[PDB]
Amino acid sequence: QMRLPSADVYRFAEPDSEENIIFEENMQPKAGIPIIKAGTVIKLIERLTYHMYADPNFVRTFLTTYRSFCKPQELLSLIIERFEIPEPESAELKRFRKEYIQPVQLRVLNVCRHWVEHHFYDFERDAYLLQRMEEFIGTVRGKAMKKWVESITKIIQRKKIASSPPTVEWHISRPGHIETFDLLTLHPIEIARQLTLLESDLYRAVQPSELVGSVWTKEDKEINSPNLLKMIRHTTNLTLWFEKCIVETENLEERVAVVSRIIEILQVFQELNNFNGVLEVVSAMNSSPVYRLDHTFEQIPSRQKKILEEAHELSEDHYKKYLAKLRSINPPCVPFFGIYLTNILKTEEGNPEVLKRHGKELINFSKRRKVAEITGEIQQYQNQPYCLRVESDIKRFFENLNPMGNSMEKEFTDYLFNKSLEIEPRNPKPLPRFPKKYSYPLKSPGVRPSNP
Amino acid sequence: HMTEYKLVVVGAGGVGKSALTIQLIQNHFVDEYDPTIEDSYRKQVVIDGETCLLDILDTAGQEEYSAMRDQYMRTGEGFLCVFAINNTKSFEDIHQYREQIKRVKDSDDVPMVLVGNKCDLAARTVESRQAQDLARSYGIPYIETSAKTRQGVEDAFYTLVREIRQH
Ligand SMILES: Brc1ccc(CN2CCCC2)cc1
Ligand SMILES: Brc1ccc2cc[nH]c2c1
Repeated sequence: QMRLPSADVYRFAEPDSEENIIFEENMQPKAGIPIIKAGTVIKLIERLTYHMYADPNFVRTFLTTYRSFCKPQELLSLIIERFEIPEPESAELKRFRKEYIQPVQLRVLNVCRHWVEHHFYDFERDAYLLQRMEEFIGTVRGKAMKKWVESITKIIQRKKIASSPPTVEWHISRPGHIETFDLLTLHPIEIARQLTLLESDLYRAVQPSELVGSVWTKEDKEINSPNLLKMIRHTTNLTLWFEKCIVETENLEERVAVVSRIIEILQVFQELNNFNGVLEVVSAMNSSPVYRLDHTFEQIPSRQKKILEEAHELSEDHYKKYLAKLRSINPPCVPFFGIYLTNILKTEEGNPEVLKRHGKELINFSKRRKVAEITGEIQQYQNQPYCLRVESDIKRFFENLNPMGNSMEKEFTDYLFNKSLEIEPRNPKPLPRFPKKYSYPLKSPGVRPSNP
Repeated sequence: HMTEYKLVVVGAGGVGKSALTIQLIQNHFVDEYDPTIEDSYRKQVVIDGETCLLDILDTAGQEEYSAMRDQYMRTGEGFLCVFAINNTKSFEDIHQYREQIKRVKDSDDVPMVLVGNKCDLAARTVESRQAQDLARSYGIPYIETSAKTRQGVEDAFYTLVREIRQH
């Protein structure tokens, strides 16, 4: 057993106890390291830079979630304090330098490296935090550390700077004829592909900084969760566009064609593993103005009814089937973000920030690990892109969709419902007839590609 | 087979509406919650002597997916319409939620309760009499709950089951 300095000269030398650190009964599966349940910030910083072993999962978890219990400015100070190890008050001293000082000092530099590499937003948002980090990194001397100091400096400067896919499908609208682009004129395969690309990019731009601390639900959500909000708004927008397409097609035969085409787009979203796209369609079909359109549903081909019913069933029983299906597939995919949002919020709200042991407050770290596990799952689906070519005009059409126009939510929502009542009145009012609005053929080109 | 009641929690986001269900499900002396399992949204209870199962849907965090409300609401037999006693906008939003439930269920009489939640130690802006008058205009019960103490939580849910049984 080694001789570490006094707690009066070095706070991280204080021994472990029930009053400053507690563990879970299990160990890290692949590493054999104990799982920290809670501890004081001093003890969490000690274990973040432990001398006996490296702890990458704890470092990653810590750096993703520490802001709920410690400020960036306070963490930097704590790690600068950790690095400045005093010699205790020879054989004993030479062992202390090789078994405690060199390992700990290398561990703080590794934390510095991970911080700047994966969580640079703390430095972007506080230029003094970066000034202090460079001051610290500039004071670090040693041949062992020159390698790690140089690599950090390279990351800071980099951060301060800032086979064949298938053939694009065309139906009635021809390339460049953006004025005619619509639900029934664009090829259903290409709608689904171009929407999958938009929705994949939106999904991939959401960072853990927008999710940790449930900040997308708070007063400053527009500042802190902009990419997430753009993603949800695209989704909401597409659902409303589908509902609008349906209820604004007053002629029954044409409305059946519209619904049937949306089911084809859904079928292609299923092929592409775009679960956000799938649920955009299911949400439109389950909306009040669409769900009540029984005369339209009855006229839908039996194969398309079953396609829709199975998609609808993915949401039943708290997304039981959706969850099973997401686990079974491999990337690329576009998950539905909402489940993660509810899980992160409930983890944060349903667990205390602190645990108390013998009257002493311990930061509840397990709560944070649980949140970092959810953000890690989000990230595992953000690495792989799709092998699909972008069509800049179709992409721009879907980016600029605005079914609501200048109307507010309620006004538009009521207009959709009143259109529903008009086109298919409540029983016993008989079904009226309405004139056709489309001057092009309603027949679909199908969901199988046109060329090999 | 015992009766299963499919309950839906609705209300404004950002005002701790999730505490209602979390406090119900988690044992009165347990604070370790995992929302990623079945037992987190299902609870076997005895109400007025009759044992039953409560399946509770709370989509807290998904408020911006506004076009998914109808889908989520149609899953329910009974609704808890939640507002925060310190957020007047969340109270004023209730009328919209109720009207949407009525449209989704296609009924003027849907089993429903109004829940005023005390989510923190910030100042109350909605007096109990305001909420009691609103609940009376809708013809439904009003229950106040405390997020810190668990007071009123069981009463809110049990009252809703009674509203379904007496429908
Ligand atoms: Br278009 C359309 C119209 C109606 C519905 C909902 N129905 C409820 C029972 C069968 C489907 C979906 C799509
Ligand atoms: Br969307 C939808 C909702 C319910 C059912 C039942 C059969 N097909 C469905 C589609």
